[PDB]
Amino acid sequence: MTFAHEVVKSNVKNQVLFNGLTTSKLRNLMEQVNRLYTIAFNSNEDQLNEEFIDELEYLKIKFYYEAGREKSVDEFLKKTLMFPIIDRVIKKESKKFFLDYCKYFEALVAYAKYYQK
Amino acid sequence: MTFAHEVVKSNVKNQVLFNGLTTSKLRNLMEQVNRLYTIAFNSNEDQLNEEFIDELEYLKIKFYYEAGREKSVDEFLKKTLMFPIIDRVIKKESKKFFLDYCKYFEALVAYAKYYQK
Amino acid sequence: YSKIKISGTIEVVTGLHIGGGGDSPVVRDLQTKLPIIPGSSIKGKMRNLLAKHFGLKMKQESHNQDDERVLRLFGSSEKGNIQRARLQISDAFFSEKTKEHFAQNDIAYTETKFENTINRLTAVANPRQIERVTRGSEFDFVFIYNVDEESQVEDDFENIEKAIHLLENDYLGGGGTRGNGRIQFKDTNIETVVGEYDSTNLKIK
Amino acid sequence: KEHFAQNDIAYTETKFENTINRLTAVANPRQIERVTRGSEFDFVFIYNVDEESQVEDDFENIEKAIHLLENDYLGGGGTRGNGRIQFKDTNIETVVGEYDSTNLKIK
Amino acid sequence: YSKIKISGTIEVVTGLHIGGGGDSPVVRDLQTKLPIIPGSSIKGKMRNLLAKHFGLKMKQESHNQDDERVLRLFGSSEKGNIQRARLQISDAFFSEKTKEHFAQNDIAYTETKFENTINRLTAVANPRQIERVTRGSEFDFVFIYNVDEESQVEDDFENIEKAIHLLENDYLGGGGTRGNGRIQFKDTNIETVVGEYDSTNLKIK
Amino acid sequence: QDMREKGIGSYVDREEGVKRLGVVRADIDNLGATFISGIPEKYNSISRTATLSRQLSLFFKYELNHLLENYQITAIYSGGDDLFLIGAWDDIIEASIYINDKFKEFTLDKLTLSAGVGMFSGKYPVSKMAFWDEFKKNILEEKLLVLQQGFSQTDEHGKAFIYKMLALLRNNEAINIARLAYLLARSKMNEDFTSKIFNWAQNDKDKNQLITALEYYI
RNA sequence: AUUUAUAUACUUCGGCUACGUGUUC
RNA sequence: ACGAGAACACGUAUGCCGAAGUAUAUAAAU
Ligand SMILES: Nc1ncnc2c1ncn2[C@@H]1O[C@H](COP(=O)(O)OP(=O)(O)OP(=O)(O)O)[C@@H](O)[C@H]1O
Repeated sequence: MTFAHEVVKSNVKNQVLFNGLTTSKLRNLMEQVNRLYTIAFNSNEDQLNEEFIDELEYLKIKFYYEAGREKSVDEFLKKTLMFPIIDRVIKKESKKFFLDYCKYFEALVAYAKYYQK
Repeated sequence: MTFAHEVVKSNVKNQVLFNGLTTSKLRNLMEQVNRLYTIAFNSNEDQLNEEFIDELEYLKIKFYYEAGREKSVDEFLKKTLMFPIIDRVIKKESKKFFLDYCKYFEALVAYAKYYQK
Repeated sequence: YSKIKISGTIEVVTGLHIGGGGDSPVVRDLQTKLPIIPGSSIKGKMRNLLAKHFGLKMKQESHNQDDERVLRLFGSSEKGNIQRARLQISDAFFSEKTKEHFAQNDIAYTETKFENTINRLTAVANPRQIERVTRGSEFDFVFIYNVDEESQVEDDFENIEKAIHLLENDYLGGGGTRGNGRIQFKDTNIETVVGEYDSTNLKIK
Repeated sequence: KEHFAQNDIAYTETKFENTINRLTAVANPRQIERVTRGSEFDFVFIYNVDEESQVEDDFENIEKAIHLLENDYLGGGGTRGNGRIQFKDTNIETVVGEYDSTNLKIK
Repeated sequence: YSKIKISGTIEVVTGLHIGGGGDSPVVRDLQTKLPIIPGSSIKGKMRNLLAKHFGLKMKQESHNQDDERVLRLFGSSEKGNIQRARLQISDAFFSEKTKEHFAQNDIAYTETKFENTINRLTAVANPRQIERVTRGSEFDFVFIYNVDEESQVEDDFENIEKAIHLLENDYLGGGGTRGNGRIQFKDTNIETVVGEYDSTNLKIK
Repeated sequence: QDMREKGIGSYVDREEGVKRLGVVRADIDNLGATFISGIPEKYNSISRTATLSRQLSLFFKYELNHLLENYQITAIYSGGDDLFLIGAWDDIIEASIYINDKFKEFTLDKLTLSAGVGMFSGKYPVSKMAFWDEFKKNILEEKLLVLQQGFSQTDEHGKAFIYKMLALLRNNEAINIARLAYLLARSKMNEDFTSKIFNWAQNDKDKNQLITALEYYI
């Protein structure tokens, strides 16, 4: 959807990335999404498991906590709108859309990785 | 179109290949294109599938990320202009032209393979 | 004069690789871009196994002559006492129900499992990738049997049952000794499509 | 022709085959050319009624012949799995004379 | 003529990484999406080990031609000779008891151990994610023994049981030198599936 | 080994190529003037016309017999201005070229030959069986020799590979050319052979010569 | 709590439609 | 009352045979 690419280009300010965000600040983040990526890729049906719903809730927990730690993490998590998309994934109970979100976050990660000091 | 052959000959500098590029640096690359090659060769109509559009987007993801990792990969991906041709393929939604791009990249791979230390 | 039709489905127990195109692709219908099981392959394996079951001698190895029953069922028309074939094998096509299943569950029609080669005294590896129809897929086949004579029918169907039973414990395609290409038969139907001969007493497992 | 041109399909396939030498088990290859599956051919039959009292029997016989042909093969290697055909879109039209050809059937 | 069925289960004692398809995943089916042991790997391991356990010359090492019993048991047929493999080694499938065990114990079907690359005198680390089949997994396997000559069944099964033993004391798969790939064989059953050969006095450990 | 005359199968049963037959017909194109016009205005005597006629007769009635001695071919109609030879496909072509050159020597490159050679299956009614420098230098000598050396040095490439070559070459489309580029990349010949073949295929005249030569190969 | 993110080698090698048979009574 | 009339380029046989997705480099420093 590459709107992530557009926002990342809009976030290279005069240089800094998201005003002090580094890819290693994202460690716990992509680790959680990849762990969920595995547990979901194992599943068969698109109808999500309900401990999987619990795991998505726990992921939102990690989001709110990372945002609490750092201001740059807060800015990143707010502008690029992780938060409504997680909410709608929780509301939808669809696996394929979960992987769509996964590729979304991975796109953010890769593009930022190439877009650095 | 063999302009790939011309650029590869222009890229044998005094010897090195693309200033430190090796065919095994291309592993993930040709693996992705071949995987897409299979999924597309299975299709019937030339009008591309839209998860196929998503897959092309994911391929562009792999492109920037590989470019981010290595400088030689960046030089290769920039000069030989993978990037506009992927953009126009995404814009065109045509299968036969997708296979045309596929044999393009395979031509690059083979010629480079014969064009080595 | 009558004809007996045999219908059924062939399920791939493991990866089947006919692959007559030679990378190393598989034969495909050019109307639907699908992998197929050519009938002549099935009939050749039935021939070979059934001949090996009965007498197969050195002098018999020489000429591709074989036991009178096998020749009778599959036809020779090569020297002297020629016998027109009584049994006609047809090709197998990738069925519609498996179309529906692989479409609904988004399952690829052909894996590309890589293999290697460790030669000795160098231990240097050499890679390759081959294509094989995915597990569990089914193909539909049809047989037609001619009755040029009345009394022999029971014996010919006994031999057919034996041939099928042997073939179920063997392989089609290639690399069979290496794991590929095991099948099993199921959902068989026997009906007299033309003529006036009953077939309610005839069974092939 | 229109369908295959639209879908970019070759008119004629080429299947590869072999044969196994007994006591030797070395395969010698084989190449055969085969008309693509699903093609349609156009056919015309002309029947000349010279005896009135025979047309029903003759058409019954020709239906039987079509029936057997549908359950058999044309061309070569029929026992090997090729040549099976099918008949569709058959009409019966009288074109010379005044014989009704609406009660005659061929399936 | 007859066929003999060798059936059993393989359990997995340490990690298993066949990785034929390759962060670097393992070979997995696409009908049900569980990992499998390709029969090609089984055959390669068995052939190489049983061949090396008897003689192996450098000229023997040259071009994959080995002593007469392996060339009989597994088949070569290139050196102007007639010989087909007398074992049909198939693929291995992650059995149903394992399905239910891990499903009702909520234990994953595969771990993911992380690796590192500590460079000498540089102490800079290079990460690595790798995936492996978990411990305690069990697969089911089948071997089919064709009986070509009556008088060599006993000796061939002695060689087969030696192969199984030596494999039990060796690894399977990839990276075996770093501690993943140990297997063990149990629950072997021998049955005659086609014919009139007796399978009573015959045992495999 | 048998002095008795044999049938048409004695030439059909050659295993060095397809079991077929070759036939050649030749007429002196510039013959009507030669007997009529002759040598103009100074040597159109009855004596010199007689000499010309007899020399042509001797060539078309003796030299052919000695020339044919190294070919699996049988002389049928010879004499006048008509030459009819029948035999193996390769031998017919080689003898046609060789006799063309020898005739160009005998007439000192003053008279030329018009000829046509076809291929037909064995025991076809011989009645209906019957009803230059570029071909030698470029096709038979250069491209044919290149292809023969390449196919002899690299194995596994039989009529199937050459027939795929033919399918790509006969249908003159750029897609076939790219496919042929990939096919030559996959082929296991010396890179010189592959480069020369591809560049021949890229020229219309050179692609036609190449297809002719490789068709001759089979 | 702070940097990597799979890395270089090999991406199918060997060995290339035979017989009844063409035509007439 | 057409150099016409009868007449299945047809019958037997496969893509097989052998090959392990391998072989190296500790999730570390303050
Ligand atoms: N040795 C010879 N001496 C005298 N006359 C000859 C001789 N050989 C052939 N001729 C005559 O020369 C004539 C050539 O006419 P013909 O139509 O056969 O060939 P042509 O006119 O050269 O044909 P084209 O020009 O199409 O090649 C013949 O009528 C023939 O009688």
